[PDB]
Amino acid sequence: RPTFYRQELNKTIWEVPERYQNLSPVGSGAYGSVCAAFDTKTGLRVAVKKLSRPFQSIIHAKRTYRELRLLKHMKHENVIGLLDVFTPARSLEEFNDVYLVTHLMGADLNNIKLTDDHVQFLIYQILRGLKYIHSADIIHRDLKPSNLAVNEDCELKILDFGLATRWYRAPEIMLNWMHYNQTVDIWSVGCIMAELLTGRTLFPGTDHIDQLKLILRLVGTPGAELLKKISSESARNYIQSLTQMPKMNFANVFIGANPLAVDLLEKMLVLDSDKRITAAQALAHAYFAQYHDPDDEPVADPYDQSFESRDLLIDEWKSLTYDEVISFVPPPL
Ligand SMILES: Clc1cc(-c2ccncc2)c(-c2ccc3ccccc3c2)nn1
Ligand SMILES: Fc1ccc(-c2n[nH]cc2-c2ccncc2)cc1
Ligand SMILES: [Zn+2]
Repeated sequence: RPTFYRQELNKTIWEVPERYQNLSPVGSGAYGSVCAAFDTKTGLRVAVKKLSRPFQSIIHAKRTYRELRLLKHMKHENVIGLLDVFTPARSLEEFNDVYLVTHLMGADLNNIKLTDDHVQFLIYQILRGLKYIHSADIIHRDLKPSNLAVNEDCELKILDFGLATRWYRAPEIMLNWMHYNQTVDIWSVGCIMAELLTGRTLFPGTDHIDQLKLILRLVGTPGAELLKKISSESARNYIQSLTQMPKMNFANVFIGANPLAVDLLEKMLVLDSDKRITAAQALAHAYFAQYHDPDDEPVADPYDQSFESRDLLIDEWKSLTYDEVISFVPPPL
């Protein structure tokens, strides 16, 4: 076992191995807290996340397990992965804190306007990561700029997969459709790409209602083919009761942008999710001709999510998480 040292940073106790030095607070979301640090063993800059109250309830315990399982499975250059995972606890009985470690990323996409060349590379990387994620039957569901880490080199990694946000959400979701597919993520990517090209949020709704109205203004109210797939009687009334609007001409709305970028946007921002382009198909779009390499856009190993339907005690989830910490084997340097 390694030697741990303790310190207090921002009213948070940090107890980690000696190998990680010079902890410095980066930010504190609700998920947990993060510090940048230096890993003496590898000479690398890393980010260490300390989970907040990981076993405070069934919800939290299952969430802690879900995140650890998912992070241990993601091995892709465009998806945040695990360099290490540890606990100061020496037994299950004492186990109450979880620490996750990954490569330190200097910024996010919100912190940029961009050349068409930079938009191509950044969206390319997002899709390449999504292809991998989607291949494992995982859906991100909350893609947005702040979930995309980027370094000075413009290398990008997707954070918080399968774990206003409303601005990047697919319409089927705030219609409360409970059978949405993986292309909910493609809608988000389309919102992101548009914003990188124009420098403006595409659909800055103030609430769920307004958000839908901004969306239909651009892509038009639903056609009869899409109307037939809506079961909710409520949803139909609301939708059919709206002032029917036509799909706008994207070449006009995004006038000045690379026509190839416009073509892709049109394929991503389709109201009917069954017609949206997939990540794999998007990667082969002529817009990414300079980066697309079919032999270097890998898929993931099968991912076992059966635990999602289990109803267990906090201690059972806690125990399962303990097991995942112990069985962890770091990736080759
Ligand atoms: Cl908004 C945000 C940023 C980071 C982060 C910041 C800087 N560099 C890398 C990540 C992590 C974060 C920080 C540390 C992590 C460690 C292991 C697994 C995931 C992790 C996620 N979460 N959320
Ligand atoms: F106004 C809209 C906006 C989006 C949709 C939609 N797109 N893909 C799936 C749906 C959908 C929404 C609600 N119920 C079934 C299907 C349907 C109507
Ligand atoms: Zn480089």
